[PDB]
Amino acid sequence: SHRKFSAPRHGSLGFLPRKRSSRHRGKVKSFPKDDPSKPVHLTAFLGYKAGMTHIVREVDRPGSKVNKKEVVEAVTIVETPPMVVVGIVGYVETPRGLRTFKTVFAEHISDECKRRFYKNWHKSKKKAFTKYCKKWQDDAGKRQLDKDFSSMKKYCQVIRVLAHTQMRLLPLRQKKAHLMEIQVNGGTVAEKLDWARERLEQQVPVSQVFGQDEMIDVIGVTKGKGYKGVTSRWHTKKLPRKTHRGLRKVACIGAWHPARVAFSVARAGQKGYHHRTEINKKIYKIGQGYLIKDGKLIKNNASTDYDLSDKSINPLGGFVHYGEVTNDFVMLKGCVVGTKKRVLTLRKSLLVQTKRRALEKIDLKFIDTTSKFGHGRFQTVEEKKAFMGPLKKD
RNA sequence: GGAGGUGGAGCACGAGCGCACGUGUUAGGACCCGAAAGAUGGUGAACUAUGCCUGGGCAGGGCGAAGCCAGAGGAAACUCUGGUGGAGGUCCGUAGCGGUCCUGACGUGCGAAUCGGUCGUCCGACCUGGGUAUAGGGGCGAAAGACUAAUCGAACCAUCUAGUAGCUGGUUCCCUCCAAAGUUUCCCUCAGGAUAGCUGGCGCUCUCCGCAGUUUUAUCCGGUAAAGCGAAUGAUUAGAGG
RNA sequence: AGCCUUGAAGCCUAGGGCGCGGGCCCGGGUGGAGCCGCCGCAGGUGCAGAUCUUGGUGGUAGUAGCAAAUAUUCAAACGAGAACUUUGAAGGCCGAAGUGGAGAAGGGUUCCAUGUGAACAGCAGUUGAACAUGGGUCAGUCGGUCCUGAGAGAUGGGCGAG
RNA sequence: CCCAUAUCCGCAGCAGGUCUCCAAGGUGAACAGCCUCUGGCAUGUUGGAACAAUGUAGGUAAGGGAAGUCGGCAAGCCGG
RNA sequence: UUAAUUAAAACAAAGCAUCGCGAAGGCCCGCGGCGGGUGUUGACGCGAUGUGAUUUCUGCCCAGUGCUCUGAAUGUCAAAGUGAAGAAAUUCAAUGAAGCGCGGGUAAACGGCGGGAGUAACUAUGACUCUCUUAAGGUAGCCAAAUGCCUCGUCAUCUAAUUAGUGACGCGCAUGAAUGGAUGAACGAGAUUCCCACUGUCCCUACCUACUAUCCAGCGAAACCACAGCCAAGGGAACGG
RNA sequence: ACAGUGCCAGGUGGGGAGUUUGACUGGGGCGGUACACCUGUCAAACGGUAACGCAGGUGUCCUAAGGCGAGCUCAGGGAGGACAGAAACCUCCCGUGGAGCAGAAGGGCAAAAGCUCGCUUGAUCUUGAUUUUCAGUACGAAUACAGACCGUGAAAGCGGGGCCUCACGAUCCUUCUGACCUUUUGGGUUUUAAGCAGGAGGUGUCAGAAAAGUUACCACAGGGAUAACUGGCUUGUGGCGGCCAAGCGUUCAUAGCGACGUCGCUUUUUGAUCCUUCGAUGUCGGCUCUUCCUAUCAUUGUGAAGCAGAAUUCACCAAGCGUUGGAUUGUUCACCCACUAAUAGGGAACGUGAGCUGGGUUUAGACCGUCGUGAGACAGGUUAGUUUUACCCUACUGAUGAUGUGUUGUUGCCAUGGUAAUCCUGCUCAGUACGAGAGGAACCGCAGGUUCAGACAUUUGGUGUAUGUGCUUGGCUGAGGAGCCAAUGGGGCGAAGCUACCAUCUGUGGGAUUAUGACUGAACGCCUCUAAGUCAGAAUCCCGCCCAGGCGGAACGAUAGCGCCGGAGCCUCGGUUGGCCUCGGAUAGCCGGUCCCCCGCCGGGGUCCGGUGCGGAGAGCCCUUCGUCCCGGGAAACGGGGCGGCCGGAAAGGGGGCCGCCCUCUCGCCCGUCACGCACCGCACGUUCGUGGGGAACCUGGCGCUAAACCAUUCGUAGACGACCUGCUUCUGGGUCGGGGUUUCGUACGUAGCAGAGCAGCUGCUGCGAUCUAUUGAAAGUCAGCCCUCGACACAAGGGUUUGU
Ligand SMILES: [Mg+2]
Ligand SMILES: [Mg+2]
Ligand SMILES: [Mg+2]
Ligand SMILES: [Mg+2]
Ligand SMILES: [Mg+2]
Ligand SMILES: [Mg+2]
Ligand SMILES: [Mg+2]
Ligand SMILES: [Mg+2]
Ligand SMILES: [Mg+2]
Ligand SMILES: [Mg+2]
Ligand SMILES: [Mg+2]
Ligand SMILES: [Mg+2]
Ligand SMILES: [Mg+2]
Ligand SMILES: [Mg+2]
Ligand SMILES: [Mg+2]
Ligand SMILES: [Mg+2]
Ligand SMILES: [Mg+2]
Ligand SMILES: [Mg+2]
Ligand SMILES: [Mg+2]
Ligand SMILES: [Mg+2]
Ligand SMILES: [Mg+2]
Ligand SMILES: [Mg+2]
Ligand SMILES: [Mg+2]
Ligand SMILES: [Mg+2]
Ligand SMILES: [Mg+2]
Ligand SMILES: [Mg+2]
Ligand SMILES: [Mg+2]
Ligand SMILES: [Mg+2]
Ligand SMILES: [Mg+2]
Ligand SMILES: [Mg+2]
Ligand SMILES: [Mg+2]
Ligand SMILES: [Mg+2]
Ligand SMILES: [Mg+2]
Ligand SMILES: [Mg+2]
Ligand SMILES: [Mg+2]
Ligand SMILES: [Mg+2]
Ligand SMILES: [Mg+2]
Ligand SMILES: [Mg+2]
Ligand SMILES: [Mg+2]
Ligand SMILES: [Mg+2]
Ligand SMILES: [Mg+2]
Ligand SMILES: [Mg+2]
Ligand SMILES: [Mg+2]
Ligand SMILES: [Mg+2]
Ligand SMILES: [Mg+2]
Ligand SMILES: [Mg+2]
Ligand SMILES: [Mg+2]
Ligand SMILES: [Mg+2]
Ligand SMILES: [Mg+2]
Ligand SMILES: [Mg+2]
Ligand SMILES: [Mg+2]
Ligand SMILES: [Mg+2]
Ligand SMILES: [Mg+2]
Ligand SMILES: [Mg+2]
Ligand SMILES: [Mg+2]
Ligand SMILES: [Mg+2]
Ligand SMILES: [Mg+2]
Ligand SMILES: [Mg+2]
Ligand SMILES: [Mg+2]
Ligand SMILES: [Mg+2]
Ligand SMILES: [Mg+2]
Ligand SMILES: [Mg+2]
Ligand SMILES: [Mg+2]
Ligand SMILES: [Mg+2]
Ligand SMILES: [Mg+2]
Ligand SMILES: [Mg+2]
Ligand SMILES: [Mg+2]
Ligand SMILES: [Mg+2]
Ligand SMILES: [Mg+2]
Ligand SMILES: [Mg+2]
Ligand SMILES: [Mg+2]
Ligand SMILES: [Mg+2]
Ligand SMILES: [Mg+2]
Ligand SMILES: [Mg+2]
Ligand SMILES: [Mg+2]
Ligand SMILES: [Mg+2]
Ligand SMILES: [Mg+2]
Ligand SMILES: [Mg+2]
Ligand SMILES: [Mg+2]
Ligand SMILES: [Mg+2]
Ligand SMILES: [Mg+2]
Ligand SMILES: [Mg+2]
Ligand SMILES: [Mg+2]
Ligand SMILES: [Mg+2]
Ligand SMILES: [Mg+2]
Ligand SMILES: [Mg+2]
Ligand SMILES: [Mg+2]
Ligand SMILES: [Mg+2]
Repeated sequence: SHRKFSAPRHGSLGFLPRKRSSRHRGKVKSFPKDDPSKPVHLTAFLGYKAGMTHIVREVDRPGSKVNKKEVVEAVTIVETPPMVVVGIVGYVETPRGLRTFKTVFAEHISDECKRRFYKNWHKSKKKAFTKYCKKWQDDAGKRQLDKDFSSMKKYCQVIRVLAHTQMRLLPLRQKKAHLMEIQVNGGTVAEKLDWARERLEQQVPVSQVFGQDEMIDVIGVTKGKGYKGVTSRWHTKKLPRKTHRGLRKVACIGAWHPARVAFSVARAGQKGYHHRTEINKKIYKIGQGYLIKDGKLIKNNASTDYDLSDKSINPLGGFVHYGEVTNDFVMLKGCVVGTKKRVLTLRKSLLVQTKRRALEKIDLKFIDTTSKFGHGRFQTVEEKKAFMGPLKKD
């Protein structure tokens, strides 16, 4: 018989199966559709979730209750040291879909990238690309590369660059770089290859990919949470306290007929560590990394037009469980998937951004840099010392 | 003794007895296993029920009965106030005894009734050891058909006894031939029998005229289909002429 | 005038065959002492079942489980072997209505010494209330013994087939 | 000799049952509970490593305060 | 108090009221007797019942069924005895124990305790009247009560809203007087309603601890099993592995 | 002389014993009797034929209503006759039975079978046969006779009951009647008793026991032959929907409704039935959770109104998304309160008890009412009443993994499967359109929210055994200090982590189209959204975005006794027995040339000419194999065979053609001349693709390569275990300790104090004293999963198992 009172089902069947992701680094499932009339540009990037904070800005929203007024907004800090292009991969459109046509690699590949090619770097002899790299040094090999580059011009329709991160500049334990294809959108196929060929072994800073006030998508793997029951995995109603044999369950997992449990019924199992794509996360700031100019370390990348204090984005005591952000970073509005240190794929939007929220221009008045390791109450150590005064340590 | 009818499991020139084999029906344990029951004679009150005999046991508190002392009041009766006193099938509560709820634990348990918290009572119609008495259509019951050795709306043990079962289950090698019925009547008959029918087997009396789930030719029988209702019975519409 | 220690019955056999079949024959192996053909006689004479009887074995399955009562750690000794035995030292618990010291009923040698580590003690054990070989309970005065208790129970007598 | 979370009865070294005697300090009304001395024991028929779900047993919870449920069941408040 | 699903409103109880009995007796046991229990007793006792403290009250009915009392006045009435017929067996008559019939008593014995119509100067009711009628025709009380079908009765109160609760009403299917009626302090691990307080019961879930589960070494069962084990429809012993 | 006892006799005697307490039956019970009979019908023209089928009857009645004879004629009607009339009695006429014959009905009957008289007892005695039911038994009833006695009639005759079809009863026992009856046991007489034959006493459950209840304290043997669920057939009832059109709607049938009638659909109602299940399918409701239907309440896109606007009603495509919080009740159902866009209706074994709960129903205790003598009963109330098992298979959820790609790794494609966003409010439009007024919109834009989904912890909150740091109770270590125990002693605050619409962030684009509105346009000289053709078109659908990623591919790196190129054989697996190396397409039209003309980066259009049952044909084309020899003739000579280079190929990429070479042949093809070869004596598996695929090996030359994976260790971005993410010598690495930062609590011990309420002792001093001030934002902790050090210390160049085209 029909269920007495209507109610929406718990959870979305569009995110099934609720299993551990097969990839740790978020995969770009769909790159932006190429527009041949735009200049050659890259469409994605890799960053690492440093941590969260909040900022003060004045909203510019005509007809809104917060028009001309200051608001406090949470933001996620993603460290984005420049990537290094090391290879090109070309694709051919076939009636069975894009097929990898040809891959070319640069002559020199840093050991961070090579670590990606091994399961035990300690035990290996580091022989990767030791014989390929010779193709760039002899006339017979060189004449074979430009033919490979010429073939990719005749036949390939999609061009991507194999860029990798620079793990030596991060505060992390890992030394193995994250390597990913990035589609080269823009001009003709020939213009894509000349642009990509010129940038082999070169560095591509995040600013060259993304801009201020741009809406982007973050792709990553959520925080794993292990085996979970239906109450926590699916958010079903807890049964009454009197229930015998447990109340953190779904009471009826199906009807007599069909004589099977259906795929649409909440069950226990893995929670978290799911691949997810989130869209429309606005870029609030592309902060510049530390520079040594005239013997001085310039690090006031957390200063604003309305706050001239020389402080970095790092909070007192550093980003908890992450470290210190000393490279370029992207300040995203809101929260993103993953743990601290999680590698996050930054991708340009697949949509046309014509909305007041999407077009709004961000102007920061303040960036909170108090300690997150507790209830921090000082923005800077200079401010803390001036308030507290001398201590017994002094 | 005769004549003529009628009842008999008769005579009318024997066919029986003895033995053996088969089949069928029965009486017996009765093809095998299966009741709930009933009867006789015995063993149990080490559990529990109840009476009796002789022993043991039950913190700390609350309330504050009668009696008594003092002070005040009063003409008397007596009254008021403060103490003392320590009653009670009295109250909170431990040991003990019990077992309300969680409808908790457990539910192939630690346990064939237990465990946790929470609970009832806790000087009495109180709790308990041992001795002793009541024994099965009997006991004992502050009464629930309770208890009477994990057994109780009649214990347990052996025998009668292989109790009876129109009811359930089973019923053991091969080939060959033939091959049903669920219908009639009677039955406290309706899940069963007896009875006729349907089957099989053994033959025997003949044969190389008789018979037939058939037609033909003759000849009867019938009251359904249809038809009729300006024909009987019954029902029924409309005008018309007297 | 059957077969048989020059190998009976039984049992096994990707051996050769026979018969529509019930079955049977022969070859090979194992076995070690009896057995079969034909004419008759006799029967406690043929199994797939009966929640059949008795015995054996599976999958489940190296699975459920070995979770009630706060708790162990260090060093050494013996030893083939040590989370579990002994000693020493720590840290804990029962907390005088005890996890202390003694009895009644019941048990019946479980008591004590030495030995074993087969089986048992639902892991292990160098240990045990297990197994083995030997010991151990001393009374005028502590109980029984005697008294009578509720009660049981002869004789006389009565009843009674007994 | 045991006299009982192992010498007895429950098939067993069974969280059950089974009659008694003696009875320290502190707190406290107290043979209550909590800690300790005398005496006793080795966590109750095993250990190691983890710290998922679901349990069993304990706790805490903003704002509301029975709207839950057959029912305030459960817990909670009160407490000398 | 139902050991082991019911702890209760059930049982008991003091109180109350009946009933039998003066011992060669009442009540009871026993196969049996100069047998036995009450009874080491004696009506302020023993035996058999009902109700269930106190308070207040306990109405009418003896026709029915019981129980009980009186009996030669006296219908029926066994054996035995008496008389007559007959050869006797036998038959017939007369007589007439208890018990039944007959007549009283008795309900704190089992139990029971009506129907129809008309009627007051608006309407409604109908104190009043008529009538049929039984052994009485339900009195004092009480009630949609643990008792009322219709029924979630009607009115009021309690809520925003109440098949719940409480107070009223009462032609009450089918209330009612020791088959006890009405009450009422204290008491209840008894049933029910509301309120304050409290709170994770809930909105709406989260986190933490211990023991498991978990993995490992050792050790290690049991239930159950035709063969088994992916579905849709079909047909089919009318829902197929 | 009674109590008393022994033995008989009568009464009483559920205290106790034994036993019974029918059958049929759309379950049983209650109700009926279809249980023994009879008539009509069913019944299908012999007979027979069932149902709790239909319409009825029977357990009697008759001294005549039996028997005979005779004589008459009935119901009804018409017409006449004093009282007399509708109806009394008399008369005449008609009268086929329309009357009567005991009764139910059917049949039969007119000088009779009816009515009336006269005489009577054939309703008597007796043996057989027969018919009906049937078994060819009994009874009952009936039919023909036969033998006696009779009645009646003049007689023929008729009659042994009723005009025919019903009206009834075994054995045993009792009673009566009959005989010059038999027996009555050793004989005789006599009473008695028993026999034989015929009646009666009765069994209606009628082929014939002698028979009351209750069980909820219940029991056994069974039954799915049989009820209480689901399911199945059916669909009366319930629900929903059409058709006709009398009316309603002021007018007007059909905007919206719709009588009298009628046709359907559904199985979310109840029935009917009894097919499955009684060696058990857990029986109401709620809770929880998913899914599906549409008969659509809301929302999107629409059509019609008795649509001015607003509001509403009818209808279409339509199930994408929603459809709520509560008081009373066990409730389903209902009723109300409140909010809402709306508060639609249903299925899934009346979804869902090894998912729960157990309020109700439905055991055992107990109360009330009614009923019963009672035990007891009650779709009447009330209260208390044990909810068992998963470790098996599958399904499902997650986790390792498996084939096979030579091994291994990085980066990737996507076949397939899933899939998602949703509704409302405010502002503006606008007090505008519309409207007399009242009232009163909409599209575009802007700002928010609801429901849902996916995350996340900067902030606020929650937790907190960091057992971090204070406070604090009882006890314990002689005290101080420092601590511990009280199953987390209690409590304040609290890091990290986890976590809350209880904080924060984010949630998207196309295509074909449905309904509908249209274009052009015939059919059908007009018209027409339709017939051919064409356009716009949506919470629908499909795709995208997003989640997974195949016994599915790809590119690229590195490849340890192994890779590449260049002899005999041996095993094993099979199949096969020439090749076609390509326009695009139309089919009411095609193909090939022609370029002479027009365009274009040699190709397109035109013209012109040829073919078209395609012959520049798949009905086709190419290749064709017996070999060699001698010498001729045609054909080649621009020729055949054999090492270096350049154009060219990517959807799954060419051992094609062409330029050189140094060579090598004038033989290859056709027709002839000339002979030869194992000619194996008629015969199968012959004849290739075939140096086929795969596997071991054995060689024998050249050119080349010297890896990873897994374990172990470590990490914590991960986690039940596996798995997953990481590190393991660049004078560099991680580790440990130390230091610094951050952060929590809140100011340490000691020491000093002329601070301290007081008290004690000594003559102002010294003691005891909770607490107070300074030292002292002090002390203590702080990554175990916080940040930075490069200070100290050691360690680190390792170990095991595998893998080859
Ligand atoms: Mg619904
Ligand atoms: Mg429960
Ligand atoms: Mg923080
Ligand atoms: Mg016979
Ligand atoms: Mg026999
Ligand atoms: Mg009997
Ligand atoms: Mg005793
Ligand atoms: Mg008391
Ligand atoms: Mg008390
Ligand atoms: Mg329980
Ligand atoms: Mg369990
Ligand atoms: Mg007593
Ligand atoms: Mg007795
Ligand atoms: Mg009873
Ligand atoms: Mg037998
Ligand atoms: Mg037997
Ligand atoms: Mg039978
Ligand atoms: Mg009979
Ligand atoms: Mg049968
Ligand atoms: Mg006929
Ligand atoms: Mg006809
Ligand atoms: Mg074999
Ligand atoms: Mg021998
Ligand atoms: Mg024998
Ligand atoms: Mg067998
Ligand atoms: Mg295990
Ligand atoms: Mg244990
Ligand atoms: Mg002791
Ligand atoms: Mg001792
Ligand atoms: Mg062991
Ligand atoms: Mg010993
Ligand atoms: Mg004696
Ligand atoms: Mg423990
Ligand atoms: Mg231990
Ligand atoms: Mg033990
Ligand atoms: Mg709260
Ligand atoms: Mg609060
Ligand atoms: Mg409520
Ligand atoms: Mg509710
Ligand atoms: Mg409570
Ligand atoms: Mg009980
Ligand atoms: Mg109980
Ligand atoms: Mg009485
Ligand atoms: Mg009275
Ligand atoms: Mg009377
Ligand atoms: Mg009455
Ligand atoms: Mg009254
Ligand atoms: Mg009252
Ligand atoms: Mg009331
Ligand atoms: Mg309420
Ligand atoms: Mg009464
Ligand atoms: Mg193990
Ligand atoms: Mg099956
Ligand atoms: Mg009696
Ligand atoms: Mg009886
Ligand atoms: Mg019957
Ligand atoms: Mg016929
Ligand atoms: Mg005549
Ligand atoms: Mg005659
Ligand atoms: Mg006659
Ligand atoms: Mg004589
Ligand atoms: Mg009962
Ligand atoms: Mg019943
Ligand atoms: Mg059936
Ligand atoms: Mg049904
Ligand atoms: Mg009209
Ligand atoms: Mg049938
Ligand atoms: Mg079954
Ligand atoms: Mg089931
Ligand atoms: Mg079952
Ligand atoms: Mg529709
Ligand atoms: Mg159901
Ligand atoms: Mg189920
Ligand atoms: Mg259940
Ligand atoms: Mg209940
Ligand atoms: Mg009951
Ligand atoms: Mg009565
Ligand atoms: Mg206007
Ligand atoms: Mg927080
Ligand atoms: Mg926190
Ligand atoms: Mg101290
Ligand atoms: Mg303790
Ligand atoms: Mg706190
Ligand atoms: Mg906090
Ligand atoms: Mg159209
Ligand atoms: Mg279109
Ligand atoms: Mg469109
Ligand atoms: Mg071949």
